[PDB]
Amino acid sequence: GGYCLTRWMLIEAELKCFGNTAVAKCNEKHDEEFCDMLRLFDFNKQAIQRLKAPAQMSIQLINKAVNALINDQLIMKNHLRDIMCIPYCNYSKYWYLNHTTTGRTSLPKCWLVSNGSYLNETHFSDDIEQQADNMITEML
Amino acid sequence: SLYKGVYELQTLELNMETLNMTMPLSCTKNNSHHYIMVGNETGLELTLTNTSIINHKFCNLSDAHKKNLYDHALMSIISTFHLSIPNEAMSCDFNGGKISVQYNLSHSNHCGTVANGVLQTFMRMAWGGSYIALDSGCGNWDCIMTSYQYLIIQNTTWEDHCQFSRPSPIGYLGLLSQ
Amino acid sequence: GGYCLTRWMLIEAELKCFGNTAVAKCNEKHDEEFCDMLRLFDFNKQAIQRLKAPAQMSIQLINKAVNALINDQLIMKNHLRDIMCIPYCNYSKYWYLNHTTTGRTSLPKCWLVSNGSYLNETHFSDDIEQQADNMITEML
Amino acid sequence: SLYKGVYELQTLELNMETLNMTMPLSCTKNNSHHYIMVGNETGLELTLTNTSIINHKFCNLSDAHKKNLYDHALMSIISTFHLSIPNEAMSCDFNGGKISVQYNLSHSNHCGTVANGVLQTFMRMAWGGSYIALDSGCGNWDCIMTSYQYLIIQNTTWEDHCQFSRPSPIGYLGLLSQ
Amino acid sequence: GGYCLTRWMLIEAELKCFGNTAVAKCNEKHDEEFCDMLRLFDFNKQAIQRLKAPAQMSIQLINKAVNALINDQLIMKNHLRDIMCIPYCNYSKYWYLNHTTTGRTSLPKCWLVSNGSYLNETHFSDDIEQQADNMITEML
Amino acid sequence: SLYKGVYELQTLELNMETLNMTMPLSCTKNNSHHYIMVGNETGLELTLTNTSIINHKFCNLSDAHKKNLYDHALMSIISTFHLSIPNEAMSCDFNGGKISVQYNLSHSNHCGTVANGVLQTFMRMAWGGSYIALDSGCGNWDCIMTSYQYLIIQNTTWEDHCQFSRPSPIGYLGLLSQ
Amino acid sequence: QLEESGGGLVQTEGSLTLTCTASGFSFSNNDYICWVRQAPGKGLEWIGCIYSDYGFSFFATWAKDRFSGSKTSSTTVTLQGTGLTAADTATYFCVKTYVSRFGYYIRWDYFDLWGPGTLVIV
Amino acid sequence: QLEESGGGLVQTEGSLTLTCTASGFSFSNNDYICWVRQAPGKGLEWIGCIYSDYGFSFFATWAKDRFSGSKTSSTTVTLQGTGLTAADTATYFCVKTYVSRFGYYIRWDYFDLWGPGTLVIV
Amino acid sequence: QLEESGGGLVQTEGSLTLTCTASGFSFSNNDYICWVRQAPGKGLEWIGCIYSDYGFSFFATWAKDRFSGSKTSSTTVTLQGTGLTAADTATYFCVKTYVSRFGYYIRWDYFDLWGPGTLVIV
Amino acid sequence: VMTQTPSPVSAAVGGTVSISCQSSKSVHNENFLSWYQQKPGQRPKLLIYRASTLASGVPSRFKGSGSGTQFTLTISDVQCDDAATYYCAGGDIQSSDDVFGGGTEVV
Amino acid sequence: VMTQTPSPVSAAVGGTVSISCQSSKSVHNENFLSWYQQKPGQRPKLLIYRASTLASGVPSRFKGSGSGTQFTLTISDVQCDDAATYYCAGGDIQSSDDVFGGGTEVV
Amino acid sequence: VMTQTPSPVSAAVGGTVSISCQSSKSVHNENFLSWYQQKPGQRPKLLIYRASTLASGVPSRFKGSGSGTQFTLTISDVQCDDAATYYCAGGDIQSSDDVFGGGTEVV
Ligand SMILES: *[C@@H]1O[C@H](CO[C@@H]2O[C@@H](C)[C@@H](O)[C@@H](O)[C@@H]2O)[C@@H](O[C@@H]2O[C@H](CO)[C@@H](O[C@@H]3O[C@H](CO)[C@@H](O)[C@H](O)[C@@H]3O)[C@H](O)[C@H]2NC(C)=O)[C@H](O)[C@H]1NC(C)=O
Ligand SMILES: *[C@@H]1O[C@H](CO[C@@H]2O[C@@H](C)[C@@H](O)[C@@H](O)[C@@H]2O)[C@@H](O[C@@H]2O[C@H](CO)[C@@H](O[C@@H]3O[C@H](CO)[C@@H](O)[C@H](O)[C@@H]3O)[C@H](O)[C@H]2NC(C)=O)[C@H](O)[C@H]1NC(C)=O
Ligand SMILES: *[C@@H]1O[C@H](CO)[C@@H](O[C@@H]2O[C@H](CO)[C@@H](O[C@@H]3O[C@H](CO)[C@@H](O)[C@H](O)[C@@H]3O)[C@H](O)[C@H]2NC(C)=O)[C@H](O)[C@H]1NC(C)=O
Ligand SMILES: *[C@@H]1O[C@H](CO)[C@@H](O[C@@H]2O[C@H](CO)[C@@H](O[C@@H]3O[C@H](CO)[C@@H](O)[C@H](O)[C@@H]3O)[C@H](O)[C@H]2NC(C)=O)[C@H](O)[C@H]1NC(C)=O
Ligand SMILES: *[C@@H]1O[C@H](CO)[C@@H](O[C@@H]2O[C@H](CO)[C@@H](O[C@@H]3O[C@H](CO)[C@@H](O)[C@H](O)[C@@H]3O)[C@H](O)[C@H]2NC(C)=O)[C@H](O)[C@H]1NC(C)=O
Ligand SMILES: *[C@@H]1O[C@H](CO)[C@@H](O[C@@H]2O[C@H](CO)[C@@H](O[C@@H]3O[C@H](CO)[C@@H](O)[C@H](O)[C@@H]3O)[C@H](O)[C@H]2NC(C)=O)[C@H](O)[C@H]1NC(C)=O
Ligand SMILES: *[C@@H]1O[C@H](CO)[C@@H](O[C@@H]2O[C@H](CO)[C@@H](O[C@@H]3O[C@H](CO)[C@@H](O)[C@H](O)[C@@H]3O)[C@H](O)[C@H]2NC(C)=O)[C@H](O)[C@H]1NC(C)=O
Ligand SMILES: *[C@@H]1O[C@H](CO)[C@@H](O[C@@H]2O[C@H](CO)[C@@H](O[C@@H]3O[C@H](CO)[C@@H](O)[C@H](O)[C@@H]3O)[C@H](O)[C@H]2NC(C)=O)[C@H](O)[C@H]1NC(C)=O
Ligand SMILES: *[C@@H]1O[C@H](CO)[C@@H](O[C@@H]2O[C@H](CO)[C@@H](O)[C@H](O)[C@H]2NC(C)=O)[C@H](O)[C@H]1NC(C)=O
Ligand SMILES: *[C@@H]1O[C@H](CO)[C@@H](O)[C@H](O)[C@H]1NC(C)=O
Ligand SMILES: *[C@@H]1O[C@H](CO)[C@@H](O)[C@H](O)[C@H]1NC(C)=O
Ligand SMILES: *[C@@H]1O[C@H](CO)[C@@H](O)[C@H](O)[C@H]1NC(C)=O
Repeated sequence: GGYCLTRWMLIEAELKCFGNTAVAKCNEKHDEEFCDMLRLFDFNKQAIQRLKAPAQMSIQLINKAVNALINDQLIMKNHLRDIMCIPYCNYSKYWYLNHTTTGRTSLPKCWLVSNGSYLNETHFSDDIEQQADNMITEML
Repeated sequence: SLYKGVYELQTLELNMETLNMTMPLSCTKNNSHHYIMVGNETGLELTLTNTSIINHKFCNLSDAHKKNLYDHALMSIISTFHLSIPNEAMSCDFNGGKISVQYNLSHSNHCGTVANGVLQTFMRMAWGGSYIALDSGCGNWDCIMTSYQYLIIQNTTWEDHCQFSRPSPIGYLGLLSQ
Repeated sequence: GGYCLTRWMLIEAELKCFGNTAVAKCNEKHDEEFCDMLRLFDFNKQAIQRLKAPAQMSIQLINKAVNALINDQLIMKNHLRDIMCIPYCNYSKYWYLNHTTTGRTSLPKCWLVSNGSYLNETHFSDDIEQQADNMITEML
Repeated sequence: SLYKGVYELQTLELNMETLNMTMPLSCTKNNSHHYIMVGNETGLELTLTNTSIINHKFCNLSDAHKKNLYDHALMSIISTFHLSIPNEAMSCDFNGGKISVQYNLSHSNHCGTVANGVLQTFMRMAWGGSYIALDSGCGNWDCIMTSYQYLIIQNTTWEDHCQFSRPSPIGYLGLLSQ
Repeated sequence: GGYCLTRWMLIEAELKCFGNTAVAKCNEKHDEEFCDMLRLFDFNKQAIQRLKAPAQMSIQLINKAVNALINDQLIMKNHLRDIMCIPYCNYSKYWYLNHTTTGRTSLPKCWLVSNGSYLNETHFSDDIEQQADNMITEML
Repeated sequence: SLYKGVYELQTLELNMETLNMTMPLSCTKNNSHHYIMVGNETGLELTLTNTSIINHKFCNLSDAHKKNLYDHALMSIISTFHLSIPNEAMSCDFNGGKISVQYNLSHSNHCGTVANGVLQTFMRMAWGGSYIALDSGCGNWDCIMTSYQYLIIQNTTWEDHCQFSRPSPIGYLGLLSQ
Repeated sequence: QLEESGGGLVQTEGSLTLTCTASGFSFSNNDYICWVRQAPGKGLEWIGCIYSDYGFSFFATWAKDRFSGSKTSSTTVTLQGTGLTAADTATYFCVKTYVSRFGYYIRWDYFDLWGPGTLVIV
Repeated sequence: QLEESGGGLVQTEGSLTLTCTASGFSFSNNDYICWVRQAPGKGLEWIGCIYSDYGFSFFATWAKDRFSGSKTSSTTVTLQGTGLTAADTATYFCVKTYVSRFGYYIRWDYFDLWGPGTLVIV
Repeated sequence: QLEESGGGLVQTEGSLTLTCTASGFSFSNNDYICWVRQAPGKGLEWIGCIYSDYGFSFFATWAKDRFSGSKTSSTTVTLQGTGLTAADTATYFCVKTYVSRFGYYIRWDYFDLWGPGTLVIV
Repeated sequence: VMTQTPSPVSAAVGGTVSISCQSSKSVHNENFLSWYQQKPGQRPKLLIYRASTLASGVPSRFKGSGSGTQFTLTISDVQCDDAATYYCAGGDIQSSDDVFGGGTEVV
Repeated sequence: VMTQTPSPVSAAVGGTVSISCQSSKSVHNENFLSWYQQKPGQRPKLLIYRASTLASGVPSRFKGSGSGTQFTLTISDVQCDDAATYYCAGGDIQSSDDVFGGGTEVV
Repeated sequence: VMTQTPSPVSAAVGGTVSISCQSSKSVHNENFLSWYQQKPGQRPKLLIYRASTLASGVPSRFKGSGSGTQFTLTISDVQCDDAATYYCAGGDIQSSDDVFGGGTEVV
């Protein structure tokens, strides 16, 4: 199931999993926003399970983890797209193009926001079609 | 909507709040109060006001990072806010309680002003909201003005007052992406 | 045509374009000097089209764009090759191995300079032959 | 010359000058004058001289980055030059006009001297040229000496005096690649 | 032989080489600890051959080389694995899954240490089997 | 042990010592003495002691990085050690000989103390060892205490006293990975 | 001041372009021109608004189907309406504004100079 | 103090769980409980030791084959031995410790409070 | 000082190695040895120059086809010429230099000590 | 969306009249505001704006206050010559097309 | 592994007795140490620890010192009532299971 | 490439003689320079270098100046014993093989 996130990790959702191909693709591919979030979720999970203490959120520990886990350029590019009125993604939601019979989930793409509101599948039509072709190619 | 017959877009949303015990998160509520969760109990308030809350032009920062860390994580967060502002002045206290700083937006008319600097940092760490009083043109990163003359950053006793937006981890992480 | 540069962007040249395969390869491959230049050209284009003002070249904006767009290691490696008398590239010129019938342009390689003067195709013979094999492989 | 029968090398050259309105560019002309374009009108001159232009050992930098930015972009460029020099002294003014700084290359004989430091930064930001007075061995990054005792960096009124070399964006970008 | 290291570079070992496929894979793949070490070995080699002087180990030169050659995240992740009692690699030893008849050496993997002692092939069984499958796939 | 019939794991070990003329290397010997090679002749000693070697609370650092670099590479190494410590005090000399600094681990009981800071940096630059007096819990990056009150960092005249561990380049490189 | 022209009576299922002319103060490229209407005896409603750097629509959800954009010269601004009906009869006014706040989230605050109204009958 | 219970005589090829109870000082989640044995007339040897946050084994190379882990309540700790033989006869003791250093490299330094010994015969 | 040897008359379509010996001042690994020639009655021209850390060519475009490199011992430097013709007759001189600037862009500035000339006839 | 005090308003000369407006959603910033009046046959005149500031020299007699969704207007020493239809304006563009009130008739 | 002074030890009342221990490997930190005694029938009592510190009020008469692998114990003005079996303890967990000595009988 | 004042030069004893050189391209650095003379049968002697500095104790009578491509030499109180062929040297290696002038004969 690769990295499964429970109902306490997803908002207003039940536990979700995906095939290992996607985790392998996350680790191999670069500049994917959802990968940084996954690293933070696993980081949080372990930090508390091991800490077992009120001495939480040490800033030095998180800062080092961030330098190690987070791509600073994804953040800056997204902030500059925002100032430039170019659709940009916050990380609340991601698109998961997924094969409905095989459960083959593509690497999640971030869902871009325009003027404070989400864009439609129409706006992402090209990205969606391209990913669908890529999924077919990889499956064959 | 199925692409190529078989591909559906699932849309998943994250419980950003789940990350509250390991990393600070930013959420905006209404138009004058924005804040950072600094845990499962304690928070940090960012207020947009026209009130001269802190008149302590001389800030008694001696030993601020050494003798008494009321919350060492919190002092680190406040310090990074300051440090990410390009180029000028601030009033503050932090002795005993009153764990707070006031930034004054003051200018004699051009871009790249002191107000622009603090607002850019403020916006980024409260990103995913903070379009409120976004008195700026499109693409004009350094021309951002606001309506209020003061930004007060102070210690709070709660983690849960989040509506309007979402407590995103992006703000703090972006603040430190130097 | 991917990202087409006009006569006002290229020096002493007419407008040039290439097939989209190359832009996809630029975005996917890492440590390619011409990609950073392309990012700067698009950045410049938009910055002025949106700014429409005398308040140009704000240093803070360009610095952030640079952190987001430019690979610091390509710059440092090239500067160290220079001190070490190892051929290094400035960015005025790039090599474009290109299929003459299909218009298939490879990702541009930078043109290395030796003792203040450009090296010949002779010096790049191995790199050129390798790229030609790669182009054939990708086409098949 | 066609490789594998069908592959030709096109060689394209960039109009680096096209980037003048968004990012600073460096061009060297003759052996004593090198410069940075800081736009479509204003520039910055780097001069190699033996003249004690600035005797202001005490530089009146109070408010240099705050009360009067003659050109805020320019002050930022000058400051980054300074900041990228490893480890020592400079003379300067910047009050009113005279928006300039003088670096003095002075040493009592080894590598890693103060002169070496300023020259390395100077060379990098004027890279793609600046082999002039490159009094250094091969690979000896920290043994770079020059012929002149002073480097004066000052505001100019022109963008177009470029011959000999090309106004490359690399210099400034490299200067800040910390 | 790609980049061959002599008996004076390897400890208690004779000179070792590998096929060029591995060097190409080192240069193309990201986040491989042995690649950073190779860059340091070549850097050291040249720095002395060119310097020919007592003015060795200039800190400014090495610092710049490090920024250019070394992935800071590999170092930080490994240090955090250590604090977290998660097996981590120091760089004294690497695993070289190698085809015994063709001399096909995979990109070296680092050898993880647990409680101050090396882990067995048992602990790396999954990584080893996966690499063996990858080697077969690449050969075919 | 052959995987898939034909794949053997060779295990190669590096002569980290081969890198001694281009980059500093760290090796730990016994439980009180750890060190950095700073070449093929000169070294740097890190000692864990309860002795007040340096009582120079006021450190005469004037001109430390300018008038007399006994070893400029060494002063740079010592300075980076200091600079990577988060947030407080040190005693030192460096005038003539005595090219050394003393860090005092002193605290009035919590994590994130001054002792924790110096120990984290110390450990990292002496990484691959330095589990000695690793008085810390698992995962508790900021709760690292040790048994000795002082860490003295001083110039040595040798490169070869390495047993117990290996002179790894990782320590210094990691120290500067900011 | 702001001067009106282009009023008068037109037929239904028609069109009419209304005009406002700058006097003394020439127009800048900002959102300084804005328009409203009121049927006689009725209160005021927004029809749309004008920004001069680039043609912006700024139309009321209602207005946008019959109200087209405008020409923005340094002194003259022209508003084209089409598919006009009798119900569109109103006194129309040109107002100078400092009204629009420009982040993506546009807000309405402080109208300043008003022109004489012009009567348009359809 | 530390109080012992669970002693007495058992049969060989058997089992016995020994118990130590906290008095006044309740147990924390640290490595504060540790155990030793000595056959009468013999010196003392380590059997194993106890950490309360998570069950830790801490057994002597010898002890680990017959000595199982323990329950760690705030006041009561229980040690299960199995496959016991006559040779295991000893006086057993519960000792409070500040003994273990906790980096991965665990060290033994400074035992403090001792309980009365309890005699176990197998 | 600088002392010459290896002169005299040789035949055409031949070879001759010229020698300069250090006196008092031994040679370092720098570009401190440099050579010139002049036919009697003619001005001086460069033949080539010498760097002692590594054999450097440093030849005049003209000289390089017949002038080979040199041995650089601490006191003795030897210059091999081949394919020599009658036109090569000249007085040859060894000069100490601080002449070469060493960045890649090599420059000529300030020759110092001259040796006696030696006459070479081909 | 905006509502307003009922339309049949009148006052004697001298003293005050009570005028009020209310939005459905709080204004983007409580210091954003426009009160104005229209005498029949006249173009609109701005009276009060932002944080109850008087515009263009209008009489000091015009007063108002409020925050969030609700604001008020009153005029001291009301004159017969102040008869006008009174209005509020302001709002967010995304929230509403109606950025003007309907008008209350003040006699 | 730990060794110890021979078991048949005795002393007259008054003055001292010589007691010593030695490890096979130097202790992790030379300031780690435990000396203790057991009177027959009694639970163990800690005497000396770490850098020769006395525990729990034991008599000032108990002295000791050492470093690395070897440490000593002596007691001034030895009493007949001090008769006990004397022990050392401490060690590294990775190095040994025996973190206690065998015991020397002191009469 | 370098050129020079014509070869048939002479002077009376006392006073000066005019000697000059010119390059085709400006020198890498205008403070690079070498003037020297050769008496027939003698090895060359350096007179003036860099920024017109006198070498090795030569007489104070030797003077010169210049920049870019053109430099001059003159000698005060010229002696019959100063007769020599006079030369310039210096240049860039990439620009030229001729880093010496042809020589002007001064009687
Ligand atoms: C974010 O919001 C802007 C808002 O722009 C519009 O104008 C403002 C003044 C307000 O009245 C807004 O309510 C209003 O939406 C959106 O920009 C607009 O996008 C549309 C297409 O979606 C453009 O229409 C096209 O214009 C070209 C012009 O050459 C025609 O050829 C086309 O046929 C079509 O009509 C419209 O011009 C554009 N407005 C401006 C001022 O540029 C924007 O799309 C929206 N989303 C994002 C991601 O930015
Ligand atoms: C690093 O060292 C730890 C040390 O843990 C052990 O306990 C200490 C108190 C000392 O006595 C150590 O000498 C001793 O080894 C290793 O942790 C232990 O790993 C083993 C497996 O290798 C765990 O056993 C399993 O436990 C689960 C419990 O649910 C059972 O279901 C399994 O059947 C099996 O018995 C043991 O619990 C674990 N100990 C602790 C305290 O967690 C660790 O493996 C070693 N290596 C690494 C990479 O960390
Ligand atoms: C990323 O941007 C999106 C916008 O595209 C943000 O989504 C919005 O989140 C708010 C949360 O308050 C949703 O508001 C809802 O309002 C109704 C009112 O009846 C209330 O009942 C709900 O409980 C909720 O508060 C809003 O609908 C939603 N917008 C869309 C288009 O989905 C998202 O929060 C942003 N995430 C981050 C990290 O910034
Ligand atoms: C933040 O910065 C602003 C700068 O605008 C400060 O407001 C300014 O404060 C000064 C000092 O009180 C005011 O000066 C006044 O001048 C008049 C004469 O013109 C004199 O009679 C008064 O007694 C006083 O000296 C200035 O007008 C005022 N500016 C504005 C726009 O209100 C403000 O105090 C700063 N806030 C804090 C507390 O940091
Ligand atoms: C990168 O390095 C190359 C060297 O390989 C630089 O190319 C050189 O650029 C100069 C520009 O001044 C060319 O000079 C020319 O001289 C003739 C003289 O007759 C003049 O008529 C021309 O107008 C021009 O000035 C020079 O030929 C050219 N060299 C080569 C080999 O092409 C290039 O400018 C450097 N780019 C950067 C960004 O540093
Ligand atoms: C840049 O640094 C150089 C260091 O060389 C400065 O040049 C030096 O300036 C001092 C002070 O004028 C000169 O000292 C002189 O000493 C003699 C006695 O030996 C005394 O009679 C003079 O009155 C004077 O005090 C020193 O010789 C000179 N060094 C050189 C090589 O010329 C230079 O001033 C600095 N430039 C600036 C303006 O920053
Ligand atoms: C990375 O961690 C490994 C542990 O997995 C370190 O390997 C250990 O290195 C020491 C070097 O002193 C080896 O010690 C040996 O002890 C015998 C005693 O008889 C002596 O004769 C040998 O000459 C040597 O000193 C130890 O065996 C070895 N451990 C293992 C499991 O191989 C390695 O040094 C660490 N590397 C770095 C860069 O930190
Ligand atoms: C490193 O920091 C430690 C902090 O523990 C320093 O040790 C402390 O030094 C002070 C000053 O000598 C000692 O104060 C003493 O107080 C008693 C009264 O309670 C007075 O009679 C003494 O004359 C003296 O003033 C303090 O007790 C001592 N703390 C400990 C735990 O020993 C230490 O000096 C610092 N090391 C250096 C040299 O940086
Ligand atoms: C991707 O698609 C698969 C297959 O349709 C989804 O798997 C189902 O998940 C639901 C719960 O959400 C289970 O009740 C079904 O039994 C699962 N189906 C099968 C065949 O196992 C999967 O959840 C989708 N991925 C994501 C991220 O939503
Ligand atoms: C701020 O910190 C002080 C510390 O003395 C505490 O008393 C106060 O209640 C805190 N206030 C808030 C709002 O968190
Ligand atoms: C430098 O700036 C001053 C500002 O007062 C200006 O007057 C002067 O002309 C500028 N000089 C140049 C050469 O740009
Ligand atoms: C430290 O440096 C001084 C410099 O004066 C030298 O005399 C001394 O011997 C050096 N000591 C060691 C141990 O390297």
